[PDB]
Amino acid sequence: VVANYENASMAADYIKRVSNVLPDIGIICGSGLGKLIEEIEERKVIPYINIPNFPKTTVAGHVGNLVLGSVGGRKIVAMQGRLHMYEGYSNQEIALPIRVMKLLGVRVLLITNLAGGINRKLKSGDFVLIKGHINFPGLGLNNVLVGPNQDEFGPRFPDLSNAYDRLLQQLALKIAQENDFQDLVHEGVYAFNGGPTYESPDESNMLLKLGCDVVGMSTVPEVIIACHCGIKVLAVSLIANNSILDAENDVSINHEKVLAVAEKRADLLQMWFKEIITRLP
Amino acid sequence: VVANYENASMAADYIKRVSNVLPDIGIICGSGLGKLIEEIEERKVIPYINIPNFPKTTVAGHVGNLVLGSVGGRKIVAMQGRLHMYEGYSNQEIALPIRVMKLLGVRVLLITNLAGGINRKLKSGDFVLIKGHINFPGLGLNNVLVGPNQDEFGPRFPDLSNAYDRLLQQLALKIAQENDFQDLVHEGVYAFNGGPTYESPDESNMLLKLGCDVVGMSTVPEVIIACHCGIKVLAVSLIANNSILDAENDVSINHEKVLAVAEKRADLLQMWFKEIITRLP
Amino acid sequence: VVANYENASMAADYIKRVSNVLPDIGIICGSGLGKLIEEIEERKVIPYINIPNFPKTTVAGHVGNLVLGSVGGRKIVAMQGRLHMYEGYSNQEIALPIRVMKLLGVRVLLITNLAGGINRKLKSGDFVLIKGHINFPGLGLNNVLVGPNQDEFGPRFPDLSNAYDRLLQQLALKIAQENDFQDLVHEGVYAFNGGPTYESPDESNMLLKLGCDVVGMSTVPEVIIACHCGIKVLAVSLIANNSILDAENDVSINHEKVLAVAEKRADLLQMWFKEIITRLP
Ligand SMILES: Clc1ccc(C2=CSC3=NCCN23)cc1
Ligand SMILES: Clc1ccc(C2=CSC3=NCCN23)cc1
Ligand SMILES: Clc1ccc(C2=CSC3=NCCN23)cc1
Repeated sequence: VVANYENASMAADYIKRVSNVLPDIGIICGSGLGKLIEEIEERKVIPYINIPNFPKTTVAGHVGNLVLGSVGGRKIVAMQGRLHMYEGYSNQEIALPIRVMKLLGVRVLLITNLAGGINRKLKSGDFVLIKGHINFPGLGLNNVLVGPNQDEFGPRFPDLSNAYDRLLQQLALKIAQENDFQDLVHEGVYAFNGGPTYESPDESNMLLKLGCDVVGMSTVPEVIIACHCGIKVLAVSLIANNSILDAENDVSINHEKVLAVAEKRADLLQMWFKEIITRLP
Repeated sequence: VVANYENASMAADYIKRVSNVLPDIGIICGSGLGKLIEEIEERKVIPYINIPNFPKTTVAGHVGNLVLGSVGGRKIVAMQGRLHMYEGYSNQEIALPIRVMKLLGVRVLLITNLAGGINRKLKSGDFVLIKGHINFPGLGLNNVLVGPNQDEFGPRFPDLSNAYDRLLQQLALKIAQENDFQDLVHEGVYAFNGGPTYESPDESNMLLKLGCDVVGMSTVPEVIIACHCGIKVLAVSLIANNSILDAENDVSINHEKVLAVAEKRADLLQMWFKEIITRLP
Repeated sequence: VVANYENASMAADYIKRVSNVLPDIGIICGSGLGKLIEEIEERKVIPYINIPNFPKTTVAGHVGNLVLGSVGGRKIVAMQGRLHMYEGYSNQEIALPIRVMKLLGVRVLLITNLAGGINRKLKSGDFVLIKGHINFPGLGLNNVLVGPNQDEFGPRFPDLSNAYDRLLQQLALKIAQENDFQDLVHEGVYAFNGGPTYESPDESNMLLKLGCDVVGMSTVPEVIIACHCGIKVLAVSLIANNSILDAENDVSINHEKVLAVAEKRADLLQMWFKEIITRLP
């Protein structure tokens, strides 16, 4: 199924019939970072399998729901169960849920992910406000927009220079300062590694030479689809490890260590994003 | 349809029956840079849709013609309507028209494109004679030659060290000096960004570190297919903007600004390439 | 056909019925470097076309056999006729023979390849023990593991930091010292160029900046599939040329020069790997 105007419209019509919520804000949460979705007020849960034209996610399994409701007095829509390109999903499958958000009225998209640290200042448990990216799949002819352009949504050749909104970054930092955890918050450039193997030690050393601060396997495809159709983005990485220190010391990484860092920071991240939602313009 | 010897032969046979021209020179022109095609003498226009085994271009639409005729007393064939890989065309679709040129007798291919400047010496409106390239799709398993080798056309493992002919570069520069616009002409290395998003600010900074002078979304696939089958190439970029200055100043880019630069330089480029065609060995 | 547990099991069952060999060691040899396979004792030759679920290799042609038998008193299985991703084989086709090795009992995989030298210390005819890699296809969403994870074989997110076993590297070096050819043996980082074009002169200069020692078009996909399922790896490059010197001097390369270097070093490499097999733990 193509992520075109007709197919996105059919999905949006179903959601409006079931939900009664017109959301202004969309959220996509990283693994182990989804507690906020469970606290959405007056919520409505819509399994992806119920929605016309949503991608099929049964080969990978696990949860897959849209959740609509209220947080801090604002109307929101969340993806619970994220689609990643290393799983084999196509460009069209990644893009269709974001374009449905657009048709439902979303103007701001908030995103979190787990990432490896490249900048020497970064420690396990730190946060990075993403200010730009290096898209290795895009340079190499696997951009999420390869294919015919869907002109109803945006232009053939988008400019990404303002993909990461400056004022949203400033608001996130302001809340951290108000609550005395600004020492955990950095800004940086995110490198997209298609995955699913972690960056090798010598790949990490290369990324340090090229001016990357963090590296991960998500986020950039959704940012590009949002920017193409005029949705503002805030994206925050939680640092699982420093890959440069690990390379210099011959130390390993695994999904278990990543998820333990996620559990340590989950409650703070939930509170931070609730406050951002409450206050964003 | 595969870009093999039998399929290219059927297309070439049709063209020879309709056209009566055996061309020595092929041209592919960048967007807004096609005026020369409209001045071809004794011309014959052959829509792609009429030619056996030519790729289907109706999803993207717009013009798609082969034009044969004379320029400066030389016999030429032009592609009017270029195929780009960010549109979703396959390796085989890009390659078949160049291999048909080979079977028609083409020995030299002249190419223009619009590009972003990375080298700090480059200004909007400058020209760059391409002397080499950095092929990010090729390094990343999306080379135009991935697939079975078509042995009738060239070798399994081509060498690209002489893909950009030195004497053709010298002749282009000589004509610029004769007519007092050599101050606009540079030489440089072209980075292939698969696209269709413009290079991000942080991607531009990376390309500066890696020794690239210009960046764009075309040209390298056609150069590789031509080199594989023994066709000499001259490739010239028109600089739409300096992406490094734009990153340092927080300034944006769009297809409209690009096309305005193309209109400013269109007549000079037409005259330059007419003179190159007249004089090349 | 997917490289899953059921499909690999059917292939392994056929091989055990025909062969009577349970191998501990697997080998994959570079082009012109396969003499050792011809010296396997008490050997059994099984064409790929005879084995359930093995990939179809008739479009490319040439040899394609599994060979089982004894070398130096150890039980081995060799791939005679290597599958390369520049030929158009999919992720699943590359992976299935390595996963069949796993099910047959292989614990160690030995690999050779032909490569271009980037480090200035490297000369034609030198050997490089690979200690790490830079996987441009992997960074760019063409990793061999893109797709559903086959959980019976390994984890969703593998760590590659110990993909190249340290003790196997030490043993290879020890044998070279015992026989007075250690002056030919280096260690280094391997860059994977998807191919099939040789690295361009300006790509070679980029790889020098990024800390690569050698560049080639194979090996990394098989290393990743082996590491994912717990097989230890030794990988050795034979240097055909120095691509940096060739770029500075305007000198070319071709498959013929590569194969002449292979013929010069073939007998030494056969003797070296026979001794490694005899002595590895
Ligand atoms: Cl991350 C964060 C965000 C907000 C607070 C806070 C201090 S007072 C108060 N009334 C409701 C929220 N709130 C603390 C931490
Ligand atoms: Cl780009 C260019 C190329 C040629 C000329 C020129 C000066 S005299 C003359 N007779 C015909 C062409 N021609 C000027 C500019
Ligand atoms: Cl590459 C290599 C490997 C081994 C030797 C060697 C010296 S004595 C001896 N008995 C059998 C093998 N062998 C020489 C060269």
